[PDB]
Amino acid sequence: QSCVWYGECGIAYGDKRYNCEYSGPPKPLPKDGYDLVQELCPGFFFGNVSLCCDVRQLQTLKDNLQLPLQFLSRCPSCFYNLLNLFCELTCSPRQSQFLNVTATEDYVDPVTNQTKTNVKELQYYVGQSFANAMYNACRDVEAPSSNDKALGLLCGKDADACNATNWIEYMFNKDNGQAPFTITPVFSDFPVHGMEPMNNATKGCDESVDEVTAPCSCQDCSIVCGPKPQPPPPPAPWTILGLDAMYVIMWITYMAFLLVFFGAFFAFEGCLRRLFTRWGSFCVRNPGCVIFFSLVFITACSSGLVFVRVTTNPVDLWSAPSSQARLEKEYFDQHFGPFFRTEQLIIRAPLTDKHIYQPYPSGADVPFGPPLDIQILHQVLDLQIAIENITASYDNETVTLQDICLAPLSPYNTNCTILSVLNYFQNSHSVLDHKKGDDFFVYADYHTHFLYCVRAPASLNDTSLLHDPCLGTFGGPVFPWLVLGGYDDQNYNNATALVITFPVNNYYNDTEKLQRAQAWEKEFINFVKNYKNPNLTISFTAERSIEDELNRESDSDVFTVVISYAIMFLYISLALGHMKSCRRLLVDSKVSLGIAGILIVLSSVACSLGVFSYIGLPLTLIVIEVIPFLVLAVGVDNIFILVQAYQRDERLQGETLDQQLGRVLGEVAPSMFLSSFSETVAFFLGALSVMPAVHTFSLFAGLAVFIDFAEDGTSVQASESCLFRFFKNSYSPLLLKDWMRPIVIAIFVGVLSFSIAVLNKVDIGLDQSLSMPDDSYMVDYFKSISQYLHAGPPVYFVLEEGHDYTSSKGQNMVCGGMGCNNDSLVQQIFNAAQLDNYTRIGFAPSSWIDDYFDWVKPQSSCCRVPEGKQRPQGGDFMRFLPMFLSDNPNPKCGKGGHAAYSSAVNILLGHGTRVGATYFMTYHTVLQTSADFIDALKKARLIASNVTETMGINGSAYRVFPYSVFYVFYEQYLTIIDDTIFNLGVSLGAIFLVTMVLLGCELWSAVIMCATIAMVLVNMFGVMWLWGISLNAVSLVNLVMSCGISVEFCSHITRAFTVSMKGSRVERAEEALAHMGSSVFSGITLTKFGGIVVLAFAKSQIFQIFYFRMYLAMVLLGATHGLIFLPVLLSYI
Amino acid sequence: RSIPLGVIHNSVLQVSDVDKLVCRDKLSSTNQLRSVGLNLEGNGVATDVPSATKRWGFRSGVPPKVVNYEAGEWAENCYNLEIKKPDGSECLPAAPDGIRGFPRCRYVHKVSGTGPCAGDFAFHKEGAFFLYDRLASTVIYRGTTFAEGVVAFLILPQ
Amino acid sequence: RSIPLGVIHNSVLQVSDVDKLVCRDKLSSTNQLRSVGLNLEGNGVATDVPSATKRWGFRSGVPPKVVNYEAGEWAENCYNLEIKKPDGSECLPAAPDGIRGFPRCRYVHKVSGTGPCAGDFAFHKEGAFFLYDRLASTVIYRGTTFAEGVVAFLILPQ
Amino acid sequence: RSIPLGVIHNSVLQVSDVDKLVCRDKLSSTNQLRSVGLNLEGNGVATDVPSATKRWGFRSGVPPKVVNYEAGEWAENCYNLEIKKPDGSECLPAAPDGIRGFPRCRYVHKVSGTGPCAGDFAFHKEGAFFLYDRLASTVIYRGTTFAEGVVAFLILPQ
Ligand SMILES: *[C@@H]1O[C@H](CO)[C@@H](O[C@@H]2O[C@H](CO)[C@@H](O[C@@H]3O[C@H](CO[C@H]4O[C@H](CO)[C@@H](O)[C@H](O)[C@@H]4O)[C@@H](O)[C@H](O)[C@@H]3O)[C@H](O)[C@H]2NC(C)=O)[C@H](O)[C@H]1NC(C)=O
Ligand SMILES: *[C@@H]1O[C@H](CO)[C@@H](O[C@@H]2O[C@H](CO)[C@@H](O[C@@H]3O[C@H](CO)[C@@H](O)[C@H](O)[C@@H]3O)[C@H](O)[C@H]2NC(C)=O)[C@H](O)[C@H]1NC(C)=O
Ligand SMILES: *[C@@H]1O[C@H](CO)[C@@H](O[C@@H]2O[C@H](CO)[C@@H](O)[C@H](O)[C@H]2NC(C)=O)[C@H](O)[C@H]1NC(C)=O
Ligand SMILES: *[C@@H]1O[C@H](CO)[C@@H](O[C@@H]2O[C@H](CO)[C@@H](O)[C@H](O)[C@H]2NC(C)=O)[C@H](O)[C@H]1NC(C)=O
Ligand SMILES: *[C@@H]1O[C@H](CO)[C@@H](O[C@@H]2O[C@H](CO)[C@@H](O)[C@H](O)[C@H]2NC(C)=O)[C@H](O)[C@H]1NC(C)=O
Ligand SMILES: *[C@@H]1O[C@H](CO)[C@@H](O[C@@H]2O[C@H](CO)[C@@H](O)[C@H](O)[C@H]2NC(C)=O)[C@H](O)[C@H]1NC(C)=O
Ligand SMILES: *[C@@H]1O[C@H](CO)[C@@H](O)[C@H](O)[C@H]1NC(C)=O
Ligand SMILES: *[C@@H]1O[C@H](CO)[C@@H](O)[C@H](O)[C@H]1NC(C)=O
Ligand SMILES: *[C@@H]1O[C@H](CO)[C@@H](O)[C@H](O)[C@H]1NC(C)=O
Ligand SMILES: *[C@@H]1O[C@H](CO)[C@@H](O)[C@H](O)[C@H]1NC(C)=O
Ligand SMILES: *[C@@H]1O[C@H](CO)[C@@H](O)[C@H](O)[C@H]1NC(C)=O
Ligand SMILES: *[C@@H]1O[C@H](CO)[C@@H](O)[C@H](O)[C@H]1NC(C)=O
Ligand SMILES: *[C@@H]1O[C@H](CO)[C@@H](O)[C@H](O)[C@H]1NC(C)=O
Ligand SMILES: *[C@@H]1O[C@H](CO)[C@@H](O)[C@H](O)[C@H]1NC(C)=O
Repeated sequence: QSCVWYGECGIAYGDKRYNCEYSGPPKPLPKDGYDLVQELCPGFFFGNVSLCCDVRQLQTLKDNLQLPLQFLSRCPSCFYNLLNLFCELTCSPRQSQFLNVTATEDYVDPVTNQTKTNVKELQYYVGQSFANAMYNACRDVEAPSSNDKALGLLCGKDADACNATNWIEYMFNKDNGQAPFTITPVFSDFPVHGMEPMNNATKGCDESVDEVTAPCSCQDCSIVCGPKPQPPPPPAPWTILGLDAMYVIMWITYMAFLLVFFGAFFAFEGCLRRLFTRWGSFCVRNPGCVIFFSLVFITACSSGLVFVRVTTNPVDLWSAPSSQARLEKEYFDQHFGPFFRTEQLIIRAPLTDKHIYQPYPSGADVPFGPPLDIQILHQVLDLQIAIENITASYDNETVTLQDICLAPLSPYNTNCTILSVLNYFQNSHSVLDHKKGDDFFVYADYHTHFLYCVRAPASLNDTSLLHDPCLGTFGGPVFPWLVLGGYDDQNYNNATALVITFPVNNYYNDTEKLQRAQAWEKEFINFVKNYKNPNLTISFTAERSIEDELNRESDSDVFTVVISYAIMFLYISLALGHMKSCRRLLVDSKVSLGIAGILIVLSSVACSLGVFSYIGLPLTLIVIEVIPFLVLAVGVDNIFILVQAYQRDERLQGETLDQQLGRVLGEVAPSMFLSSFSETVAFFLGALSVMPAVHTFSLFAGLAVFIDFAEDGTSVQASESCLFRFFKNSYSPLLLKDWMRPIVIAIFVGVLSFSIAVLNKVDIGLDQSLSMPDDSYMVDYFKSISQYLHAGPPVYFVLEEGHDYTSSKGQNMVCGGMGCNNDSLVQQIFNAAQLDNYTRIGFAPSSWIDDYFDWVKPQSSCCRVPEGKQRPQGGDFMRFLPMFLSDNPNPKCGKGGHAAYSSAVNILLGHGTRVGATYFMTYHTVLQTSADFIDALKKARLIASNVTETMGINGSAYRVFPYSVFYVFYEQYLTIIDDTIFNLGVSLGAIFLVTMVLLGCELWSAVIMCATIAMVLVNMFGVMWLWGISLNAVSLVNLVMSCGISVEFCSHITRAFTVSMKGSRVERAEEALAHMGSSVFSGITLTKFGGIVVLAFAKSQIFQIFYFRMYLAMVLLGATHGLIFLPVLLSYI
Repeated sequence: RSIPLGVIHNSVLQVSDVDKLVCRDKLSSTNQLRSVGLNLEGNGVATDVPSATKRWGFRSGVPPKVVNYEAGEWAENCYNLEIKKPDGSECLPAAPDGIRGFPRCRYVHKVSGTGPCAGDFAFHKEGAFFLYDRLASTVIYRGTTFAEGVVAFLILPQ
Repeated sequence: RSIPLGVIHNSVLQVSDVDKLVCRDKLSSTNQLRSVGLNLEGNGVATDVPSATKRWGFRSGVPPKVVNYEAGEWAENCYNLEIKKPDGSECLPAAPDGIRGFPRCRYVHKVSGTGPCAGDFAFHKEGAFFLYDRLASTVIYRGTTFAEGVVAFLILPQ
Repeated sequence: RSIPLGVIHNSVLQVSDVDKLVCRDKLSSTNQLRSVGLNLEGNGVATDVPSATKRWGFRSGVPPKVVNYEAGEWAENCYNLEIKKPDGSECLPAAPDGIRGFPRCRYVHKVSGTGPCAGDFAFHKEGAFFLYDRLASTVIYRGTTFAEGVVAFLILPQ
């Protein structure tokens, strides 16, 4: 083994040295060079480390690595072979085999005058295969942020002219101003005149350099690339449903035809109860006090229980508690509580054009969208600074953004967190205004930094001539997707919108601090609303917009319903007693039910919004049945009055009917104890139902009687009219309603198929105020970013190997997410992840860093490591040490010094084994619809299952958690399918069982009433999934009420028809329905007559425009079916 | 107010003119007259474009001028500029017909972008010429390789 | 068929040529040769544009010609014309590269409009030249200030 | 490396130069120097365009050159070419300013169409010139009548 040089001699040019000629054997490297050799040329680091280089040469090699690193650092395999080319030249103990000195000159030591010899030039015999592999591993590497190949910057020519041998030739030519002296390469896989070319093994860009150094990326490599995604599923059925409906229709038609052809070819208990009731009445018919006294008692119980009208309604608790939805939210809290909320603005520049700007030294045309005009950025910065300076007052105190913001690096840094493109310029007008240029070029400006910072937002030093940091003033990177909108692919320069985001404390556990934050928010909303700049359109996130709009909009419409309620109760008042006899009752009846309900609920605590539309419209049941019992008696007139004339007309039609009506109602509201977020309003009303029932018992009858004994004339006429109507109805049924009845069946059939073959969750569409609209419009337009978090809490974490396995799970999750997409982009996640396992790894290969104590004090630097061999081991496993260091950070360590810390961990003392709870979050955009977010949530749950299902263990111990400002809120829209089927199902049983608690005709009554259950439902669904309909936490309650009123109708028509004393074919039926038809047109008609004022009327928002919309439609359909349904059933019988 | 003329014997370079050309000095053919372009590069001269532009500047009201030269030297550094005004139109004039790039460059700084362009033409602040292919101009032409230089006129031996 | 050459001593202007230049007449440098442009204005030469155009006319088939001159005189009246054809296109050719307005005018009749333009080029009916900046043309160029004039060639004293 | 100069007495055409011009040979005026363009046509020189193009060819990288001549001869055949490239743009350059058709042609082969145009300029394969109106070019110009020819330079008697 022999050298050609050893050590450094004279200056060549600049700061550059020739090496000293030396032709002896290699020399063991001093221990003081072991770090350098381990770092640069670890292949030589064994035995006596006998090399043809000294420590000075290795230091010089390290110092010269800056420019290759500048362009190749991202692809370790590419850089590795290059380093080996230089290591072999500099240090190989067999230099003489592949190097031949070709020029020299004297070196004279200035002090001793001893002569040595500069190696001025030499020839280097490089393997052909080595050179080609070195080029091959680097040829796809892309410059840090640039569609140009890194080799175009290291080859003295463009990348399309760069080849393996001319690249090496260029690097080795002193003319390049970097190489200290020229090395002339000769490329051969064969010996050349006894020289044995350097042909060291090489690594491709698809290979790992070592155990702690991964292969190169796709973006910077070719070998390790592909394949894209191919898991797209395409479903689409439905026609089947249509065919079935059609088939059914055909069958029906056939049946009808057949029928036509044929015609051409040819109880005790109940009674007893009634009797008892009558007896009671007769007794009661001997005193008014008792009754009223009872009403008075109810006046108290109702009002009494209403003590402390604390009937809350806020804030966002309707998904109900318990289960996973709530339990999951609570869990994430104990670990961190409320991650926090964001006030967010989207900003566009409608009066500004795009523009071009060549960035040195490429000079390629890069277009920049309207909002990235330099002047609009300055204007957006002024907006931003003004927002930071907003103050609100609460009590006598002042509230700033600095009091409520996420300031991640407090106290050492109170700097608030503002996600904005302006934070790439540290929110500084001057810094952004800067621009290093001369008479010839602009070398660096607000463009270069931008194009660099979108690729390296954590950088504390632009690689351009500006040398400005990218890191935001809050101490963390601002990711480009989260601050720009309306750009294509990752061409952030083409953005048509800026997004500005301020995280502020939600203060879920602190009431006094939350109120202060909400005071600030109100000022923020005001500031934005009144901000004047023709150059910018600014639009909303906040908090009140969604909470203030609902409480600010939902009011005017009140006057609508209120009015309608009055005009309706007026008619129902005129109807029967007309005068001041019936009015009193009702007013008391409606009050009793409403008052009683509030009292029944006060004994358990509860409250709600829709709980009002139900309470009011629900009261109808009490009025309807109550409005027909009195009317029927009015139509009475025999040998008796008051005495038996009241018990024979009351305990005869009111006993059974009412008795059955009250039950069918209590069964729908009573058994409302189910599982969901509506049982409260439900039960409360159902309870108010028996109450309202027992009320109108002796109260209405007695009162109506006690007092019942121009106005008279009017009553008679109405009665007469009713009678006439009944007669007409009878006549109609007499003819033949078989054809139309079949047609009706068709309508129901078509409805079931059209209603069962549509569906939907529920979106958010509030009135057109302003704020809310802006946020809704901005969201629709924007895209790519704006977020929620998927999040896991994990336990244990102590077995180096289980951490490696958990990291593989984590990396795999990042992949699927960055893949799963839809239409023209991903849907699932976003997405990507920054747990921490990578931070630790980075440190192992990094250095220390400075911490500067606040306000003053000497600098503190402290740390260490642990390479080379150990380095790989340390990073591989163990974790207490790393963990306790990694949690305490706030100043990088290498070429700069910034902040790169976080949170989520919280062990005790130095028990690193007890660490919790690491949390990884990938924010994904959506804002599509109630069904869109629900679909994404559905995917995330399966994602959580897949990760937890992959590698589990013992029983239970934490799992996946998808907490996104949309869950708990949409969590309900999840089990909506089972709810509807379960909710209605529970009523179908309570109704079929109740209607039998005083009958049990097997198929007679059972089917009669049972048919009404599916009869009306198909209508509600049709209108909902058919025309102007909807569905949600309310619609579900809507369907419930529907089945309720429906039961009411049927109940009366049927309890008196089924029996039928003097029985017949279809004659007795027409007789009963007659006395029941008059009431069907009274309450029903009126009720509709009221909705119209509510439905046919107007409003200032679609909100109720639907709620009270279907009501009238669904309520109307049910009423119509009442008469038809009964008639059809009778005929069938 | 007179252009110097260099007279060479074997190696005697005497800066004379016909305001001296001794009655023993022999000019027998016009083929003895040559103009030469020499390059301004080397130590001190900004070899990098940011330093090089400092020697050039934009000026209006001065018409460009061209003069031929018949021989020059290999240049280590040449320049080739393309510049858009802020409004996107062209800042440097197109090379006039018959004006081609300097023919012998080791390396060309070939660059393109946008700049303020605060004048009609780009000149040399030191009063030198932009040397193209055997034509020297007072001005920079668009996308056309030049070396910086100066011209001399000589009388060569028979 | 020969251009006259003026020879001046102290004040002797004799219209000679080299077809006479006595063997005692001294031409020792080409710097003694000057061409001069003299203006045609004054009494009997109308100044208003309607009267002035009568001295010019449009003609086709005759190629324009230019000749340099090195000195001229202050002009009391100059002209600067811009003319659209009836179809709106340009009637006068654009000033060729390096042709600028006559440099010393007391007053410029600078006018623009439309006219019949019954020929390719506008010439001088009296056979004079349109004098621009040290170039004399047989023709009028668009939007370019000229004086009307004639050229003489002289031999100046040493 | 020297252009021949023809000397004529009464009818003595001796191809000389100033590299011989006897000390008895009289050049008393520059008016005695004439350049002449002579035509290349006649027996063995095909006239139809398909045969004529065989004498010409397209070439890139060679700048066109022009030289004046003062007299020529009547041509029996001239040519006037217009050629579209396959993409429809122009194959031959427009005649530069001041270059007009050869002035004396018995017959002009005036033709137009499209062709491959495999070069920047069309040259003469035999090294002759395309003669236009008292200008000879190495190249063919669009829509401009030329004769094929060569140039001589003469000294005429006093
Ligand atoms: C919280 O954020 C604050 C700003 O939002 C941080 O203080 C800001 O720091 C900048 C940078 O200095 C100040 O800008 C000005 O700097 C010039 C001088 O420019 C210098 O630039 C760098 C170093 O600054 C250096 O390389 C050059 O040689 C220049 O000397 C000064 O002349 C101005 O006075 C001004 O400081 C901002 O003004 C300053 N903001 C405030 C409010 O003072 C602050 O450091 C952050 N806090 C933490 C804990 O990081
Ligand atoms: C949005 O950004 C994309 C970049 O992803 C832009 O595409 C770019 O288009 C320009 C042309 O305007 C391309 O430059 C071209 O260069 C050729 C040859 O040098 C030249 O002939 C053309 O005139 C043009 O200058 C550029 O290569 C290309 N960039 C990419 C991605 O390759 C696009 O124009 C932008 N448009 C939007 C979204 O507004
Ligand atoms: C160039 O290749 C040689 C041969 O593989 C490397 O030398 C070996 O290095 C390993 C790693 O330390 C040792 O185990 C072997 O004993 C070495 N073999 C010989 C023959 O010396 C060398 O490390 C490579 N050069 C570089 C710079 O990595
Ligand atoms: C690519 O590199 C090769 C050398 O490996 C260059 O080689 C020569 O090519 C030029 C023309 O470009 C010839 O004039 C030389 O005579 C060739 N020499 C040899 C030994 O082959 C090649 O030019 C380079 N091409 C590019 C685009 O960079
Ligand atoms: C809206 O944009 C315009 C254009 O940048 C701003 O107005 C000024 O523009 C004029 C004309 O170019 C400049 O001379 C001024 O320098 C600009 N104003 C100032 C104060 O410098 C205008 O200010 C912008 N509007 C707002 C509200 O910021
Ligand atoms: C940013 O890093 C660059 C690295 O190029 C520094 O610029 C030069 O770095 C070299 C180290 O090789 C120093 O010798 C020079 O002194 C630096 N330039 C200057 C102008 O001195 C730069 O110093 C770094 N700056 C920051 C703020 O990190
Ligand atoms: C160097 O160490 C090797 C073994 O690693 C040994 O064989 C050799 O003798 C040693 N040489 C010297 C000079 O120490
Ligand atoms: C090295 O190679 C050169 C030819 O490039 C040769 O002249 C010289 O003698 C060689 N020296 C040794 C030690 O091989
Ligand atoms: C040695 O160097 C010294 C300067 O330190 C100088 O004075 C002396 O002349 C030198 N002598 C030799 C050996 O050249
Ligand atoms: C590297 O070069 C080889 C042949 O030299 C080629 O087959 C291979 O495709 C190249 N690497 C790439 C482009 O992945
Ligand atoms: C809520 O705040 C109280 C103190 O006000 C604290 O004791 C409790 O731990 C907090 N809850 C959580 C979940 O951190
Ligand atoms: C910010 O508020 C302060 C109050 O001290 C005021 O002096 C200053 O002008 C304000 N700056 C703005 C409007 O940004
Ligand atoms: C504000 O409160 C302080 C006590 O904290 C009191 O001294 C001061 O007078 C109050 N000022 C006003 C305007 O309320
Ligand atoms: C879940 O992972 C399993 C393998 O464990 C895989 O078969 C399936 O495709 C994955 N599904 C989703 C939705 O990620």
